[PDB]
Amino acid sequence: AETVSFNFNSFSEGNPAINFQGDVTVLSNGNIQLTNLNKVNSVGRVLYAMPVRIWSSATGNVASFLTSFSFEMKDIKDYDPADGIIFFIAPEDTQIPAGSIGGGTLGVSDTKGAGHFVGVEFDTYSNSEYNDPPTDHVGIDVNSVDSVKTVPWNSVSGAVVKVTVIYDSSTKTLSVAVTNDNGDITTIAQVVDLKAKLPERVKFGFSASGSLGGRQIHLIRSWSFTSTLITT
Amino acid sequence: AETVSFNFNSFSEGNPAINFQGDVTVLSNGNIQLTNLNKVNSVGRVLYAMPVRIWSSATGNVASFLTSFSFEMKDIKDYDPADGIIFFIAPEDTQIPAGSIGGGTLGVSDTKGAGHFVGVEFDTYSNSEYNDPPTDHVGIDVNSVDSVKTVPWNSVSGAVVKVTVIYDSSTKTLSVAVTNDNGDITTIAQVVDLKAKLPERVKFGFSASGSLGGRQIHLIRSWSFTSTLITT
Amino acid sequence: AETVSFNFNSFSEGNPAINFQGDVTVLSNGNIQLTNLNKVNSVGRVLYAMPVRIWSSATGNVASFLTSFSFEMKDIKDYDPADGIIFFIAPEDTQIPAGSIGGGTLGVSDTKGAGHFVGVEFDTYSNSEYNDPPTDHVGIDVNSVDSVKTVPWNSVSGAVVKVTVIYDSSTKTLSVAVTNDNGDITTIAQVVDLKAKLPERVKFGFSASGSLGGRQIHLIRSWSFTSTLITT
Amino acid sequence: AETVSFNFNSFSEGNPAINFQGDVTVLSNGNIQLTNLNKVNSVGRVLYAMPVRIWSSATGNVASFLTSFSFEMKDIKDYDPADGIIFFIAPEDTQIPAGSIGGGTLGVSDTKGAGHFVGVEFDTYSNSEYNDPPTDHVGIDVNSVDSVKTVPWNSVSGAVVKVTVIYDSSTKTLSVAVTNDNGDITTIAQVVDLKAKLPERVKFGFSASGSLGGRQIHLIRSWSFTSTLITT
Ligand SMILES: OC[C@H]1O[C@@H](O[C@H]2[C@H](O)[C@@H](O)[C@@H](O)O[C@@H]2CO)[C@H](O)[C@@H](O)[C@H]1O
Ligand SMILES: OC[C@H]1O[C@@H](O[C@H]2[C@H](O)[C@@H](O)[C@@H](O)O[C@@H]2CO)[C@H](O)[C@@H](O)[C@H]1O
Ligand SMILES: OC[C@H]1O[C@@H](O[C@H]2[C@H](O)[C@@H](O)[C@@H](O)O[C@@H]2CO)[C@H](O)[C@@H](O)[C@H]1O
Ligand SMILES: OC[C@H]1O[C@@H](O[C@H]2[C@H](O)[C@@H](O)[C@H](O)O[C@@H]2CO)[C@H](O)[C@@H](O)[C@H]1O
Ligand SMILES: [Ca+2]
Ligand SMILES: [Ca+2]
Ligand SMILES: [Ca+2]
Ligand SMILES: [Ca+2]
Ligand SMILES: [Mn+2]
Ligand SMILES: [Mn+2]
Ligand SMILES: [Mn+2]
Ligand SMILES: [Mn+2]
Repeated sequence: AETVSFNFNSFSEGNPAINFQGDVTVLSNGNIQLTNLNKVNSVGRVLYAMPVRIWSSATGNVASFLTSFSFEMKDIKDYDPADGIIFFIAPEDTQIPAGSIGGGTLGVSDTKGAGHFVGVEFDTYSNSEYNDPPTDHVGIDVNSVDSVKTVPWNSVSGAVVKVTVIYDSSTKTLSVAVTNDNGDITTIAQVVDLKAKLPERVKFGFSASGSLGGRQIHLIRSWSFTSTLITT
Repeated sequence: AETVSFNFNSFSEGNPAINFQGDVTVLSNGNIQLTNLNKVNSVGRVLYAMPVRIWSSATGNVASFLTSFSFEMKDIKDYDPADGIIFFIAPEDTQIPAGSIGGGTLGVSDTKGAGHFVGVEFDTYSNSEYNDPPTDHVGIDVNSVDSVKTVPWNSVSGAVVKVTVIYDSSTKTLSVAVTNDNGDITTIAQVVDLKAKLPERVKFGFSASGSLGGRQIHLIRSWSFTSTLITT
Repeated sequence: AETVSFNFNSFSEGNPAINFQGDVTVLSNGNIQLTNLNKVNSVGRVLYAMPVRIWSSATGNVASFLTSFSFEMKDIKDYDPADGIIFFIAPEDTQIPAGSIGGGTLGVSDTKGAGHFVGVEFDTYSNSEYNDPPTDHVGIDVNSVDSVKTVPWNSVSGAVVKVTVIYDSSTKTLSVAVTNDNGDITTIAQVVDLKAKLPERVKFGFSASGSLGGRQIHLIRSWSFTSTLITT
Repeated sequence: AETVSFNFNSFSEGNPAINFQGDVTVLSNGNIQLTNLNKVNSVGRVLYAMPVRIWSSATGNVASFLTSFSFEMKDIKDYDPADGIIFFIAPEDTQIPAGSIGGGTLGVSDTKGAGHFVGVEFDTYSNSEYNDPPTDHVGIDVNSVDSVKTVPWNSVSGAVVKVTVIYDSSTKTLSVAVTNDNGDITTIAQVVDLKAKLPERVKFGFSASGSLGGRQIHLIRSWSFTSTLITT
């Protein structure tokens, strides 16, 4: 079996295991702040430096993975709390879209909301142009921020949220369990064929964005990950 | 929302929140030993005392749940390491089958391998009579120990294993992630309609068993659980 | 070369290869519980029965050894988690100190903290009388629990910890690597001349203790050892 | 804390976590064969792809690490069993020396035996030009294959050898424990200041080589590694 696993309880600038793209900054408390509160259309992304091989063209096998992370979003004065965070999987050459308008593209798509990635978004602003539901929500995104499926959610300012994701290769099912501050859990699941949507080598990471009038604090506090590919 | 959540880092005899059935015993280190190494066809089960309402006949809603636990299985001299552990969900009136032969029934089914329950088994012995795969395995059981679906696995004597289970009401998908001792993960998922297979109120728990020649140490070390039912 | 090697994956009462002193007890899962949770100033020690010859008066050679073991410490209700575990090396006639107060003496020293032994301690309580650091710690002890050198550490209740110790005869260096639950490692090393501090024949083992208000579960799960003395 | 950890029970070609340099080849059984038996002055090296940050210029801290691996060396007909294997640490830009003569340079140094690296060698041939001891040996190399310190050893054809290395940042001590086939252990230790000999980011790996008349099978079977840097 081919296994990749890492665990981050705190991040630090200068660690070769992590890639920073955009307005990302590492706070003194070990947290990663994804966007810059003073920039228009800010965009920040963090990726695990080493590309992970999720499927083999030789065998035809796809990998299974278990990952969990916790984040925090907090409101700032005068600005609309937007736009959210997205945990994504993309090709190893992934870069912030050229001329990204930030906002509802979450730093992973173009103006139409199209891109090459698969991810789970924690959207805190309803962009009608992308057919966003009228409330905060969690959604599964396949090559577009126009979610394949969404579930109502509630973003609480200053609350630490915990997420657990499981991808079962056999069924090609991606299931998410979000544990809110008050104890309640929110789940969403969807069948996504990674082998057909992404290349053999990909990179995992987080991304967040803002606009001119919409800005808020987007923090990533911890992240653990394990993937196992059957090499036989 | 209707939520039930509990967390056990260690168990103790005399705690009204837990039900003991069969040869169960609570070790001094806080662990639960499911079977008696000196009894033929031993069977032990532990259940969470309070019944959980997984679905409402009024609304038609089914609950979602996130639960994780860790166990340990160790070999004893002269005996074949058998038969395994099973995390199950059954009616509130559930009791060890009358005249249970222990062994490959895992303490939840009759001689034919039939019973009323849904669970995830960590089977360490191949019972051909129940169509067991030729190797150790994890499997999804629906009213029978003749698994609906199985995946190869490897039980390591003395290794602490961690499991995470997510059930998404919407898709009715049960996904399992097993983190082995060496770091590799094993996953299995299957669509199971709880509302159609079980009654509104059920009880969750663990069960393990042995035979005459097959016995080993079955330990449950910790268990956390959270379920949320939409009451609207 | 003169070599002594053994490997214990589980312990059993009645095994002539092991010596039990004090409140030691062997659990049904094969683990050794060093202290009695119901006794004031409890003290328990386990020693390898056969004395090992660590140095020769004839040649002047000292032996080298490689040993690794894993333990677990868990909190009990109402009592302060104390006092810790110590892997020690002492004369073949070693016995629990007469009138031992348990507590911060770890079952190897008198009230002043003096004794005849060399060991590595995993101290979970700060005894100012022995100049303990303000936090949990690992330390090298030479004839006293007033550590020659210490390094900060963190004892996690219910966590299985793994330790690897290497003693290189040439440099007379004792190095320890502690692998915590979360993956991080803690190391400490110190030059200790065994030939000058201990007699030719010694015994290796573990020891743990408690007080009136301080008690917790001290478990030893496994232990392997190999020593080689150049006889030429 | 900043921690990097990985575990390889078997290797596979195509795994992005590993870098192959020279005549390296991955056998069907998952082993890595470092040299080509049919090439004159063959040289093969394998490196962990991700660079590890062993020290910080900001804080001044150096990391501690625990790593263990197992190898096998076997004789081939007509050729002298040479030259050996070396576990090394070098700058991230490390490449096989230009115009490497293989042989006694172990694929890490030039003709004079000089290079930029720190490593532990398992030398099976006495090169007088590098002041090699008259017997097989293990040695600590600092920027040269003219070992800073060596200890007698014995390479057994077809024997699986296990090695455990511990580097304690505080003392800057590198200690090695080699467990031979027959059970005896061999140890060697030496104080090496990584911060003064290597840059902040380095790569870890193995290397082996042969000559015209000296060739043998050099196999790497497994490798686990954990390093922890105090980021504070
Ligand atoms: O208001 C938050 C959202 O802003 C939208 O962009 C706004 C911009 O912030 C404001 O200055 C208004 O003038 O013009 C834009 C369109 O209304 C983003 O499109 C949306 O994604 C949120 O960030
Ligand atoms: O509190 C844990 C520590 O106890 C110390 O002994 C205590 C005793 O247990 C407590 O009940 C208090 O009454 O009296 C003693 C000291 O004031 C031990 O000395 C220390 O080693 C811990 O065990
Ligand atoms: O005999 C093993 C050693 O070979 C040395 O190279 C030899 C070469 O093998 C032989 O063909 C004759 O040509 O001369 C060379 C020098 O004696 C290597 O130098 C030595 O490192 C061993 O590999
Ligand atoms: O061997 C473990 C295995 O035993 C099967 O039952 C055995 C029984 O233990 C043995 O003593 C008897 O001689 O043969 C039986 C099989 O023919 C159980 O059925 C199986 O579940 C395991 O426990
Ligand atoms: Ca949106
Ligand atoms: Ca079975
Ligand atoms: Ca103390
Ligand atoms: Ca040589
Ligand atoms: Mn959205
Ligand atoms: Mn089965
Ligand atoms: Mn101490
Ligand atoms: Mn040499």
